[PDB]
Amino acid sequence: SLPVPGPDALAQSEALAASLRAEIASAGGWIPFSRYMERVLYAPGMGYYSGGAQKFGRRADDGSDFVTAPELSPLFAQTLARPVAQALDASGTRRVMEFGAGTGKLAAGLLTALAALGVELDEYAIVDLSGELRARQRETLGAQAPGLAARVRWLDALPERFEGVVVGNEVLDAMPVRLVAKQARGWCERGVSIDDAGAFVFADRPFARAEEAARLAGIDADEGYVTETHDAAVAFVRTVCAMLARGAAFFIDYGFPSHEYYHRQRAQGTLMCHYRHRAHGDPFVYPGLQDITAHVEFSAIHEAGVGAGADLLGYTSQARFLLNAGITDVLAEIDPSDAQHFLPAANAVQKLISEAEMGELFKVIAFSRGIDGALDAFARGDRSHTL
Ligand SMILES: Nc1ncnc2c1ncn2[C@@H]1O[C@H](CSCC[C@H](N)C(=O)O)[C@@H](O)[C@H]1O
Repeated sequence: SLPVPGPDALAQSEALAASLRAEIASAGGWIPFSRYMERVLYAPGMGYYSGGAQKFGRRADDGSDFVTAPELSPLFAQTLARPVAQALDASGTRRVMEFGAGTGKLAAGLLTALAALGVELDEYAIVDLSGELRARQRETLGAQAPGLAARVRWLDALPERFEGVVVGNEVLDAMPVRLVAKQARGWCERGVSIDDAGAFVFADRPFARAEEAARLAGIDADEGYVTETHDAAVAFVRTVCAMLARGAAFFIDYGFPSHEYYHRQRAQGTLMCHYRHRAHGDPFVYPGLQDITAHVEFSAIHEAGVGAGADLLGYTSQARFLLNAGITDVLAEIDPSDAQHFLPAANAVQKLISEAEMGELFKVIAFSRGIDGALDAFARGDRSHTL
């Protein structure tokens, strides 16, 4: 069912795989799933995300693996600019920092939409783990925001403090997770080993310490339940919120609060892989050539940000956030008689806000420091009390 990679791509994946087999052997034959993801997704040079921009796009026939809101439509960035601007104003700051900037479309769109709102930034900082997307980002910015691109900086390291607005779209979902599985007796960790034939397989091990099972005790799990823990995303949000001195941080991503994430019925968890616009469950397929994600558990994200000293600014579905922020007014700026522009825009809005598409599954959580009031983008249907 999955497309076969070309022979040159298979050679890269094979080299990654062979090194990882050797690593698992040297480790004693078992590694946590988080280390497996760390390698296949983020190995320097060889990881899926240590690579260029082809993976981002709209359709299989452009060579991409998955679509994201910035790739889908400029109306996403144009809408997001409204709460970003309000947060800059409320906090008295003048910089934006984006993590995981992809092709640069979100940055170019935010810059041009912020300018149209009368907001000039001192800096738009792009934070990626390595530098392989810098050339495509520069190209996008030159093509789509030519008179504003000069304000962009690609950081090699985070500042100790930051005053401004942080953005990350589909960044939290991409972070390594550990897998846990319910036994007859308590819970264990599901990791990765290598079978007799040299294939990657799941394999279970006990936890080293009892705190580890006790944090899962509240899950109403039957034997066989398997789900994900999200320490990496928690650590990242703490880093962001400890760095933030004044301003806000917005994370847009698919997921749920804890009571929904770890619901009795969600017994297979949320782990999914994306390859050439096919979603499937096998993270051992073509290592380095496909993504592996889990949904975001927003209660733990909330606790992470607030625990590092930030305030919760809001939490709601992407539909409510974008509607509150003015996406319907953004669409109304386009003349309905201009069919070439209007129909694709209306279609993308539908995808961004419909519960059958992105609108309910995707959520937006925000943190702040030095913001006393509420953002308009959270003024209706905020779900903070459910976290
Ligand atoms: N700790 C971290 N800091 C910066 N980027 C990270 C990160 N962890 C993961 N990422 C990056 O986040 C990206 C997720 S893919 C989504 C890309 C883009 N925001 C879009 O919507 O189109 C990847 O490029 C991955 O390398």
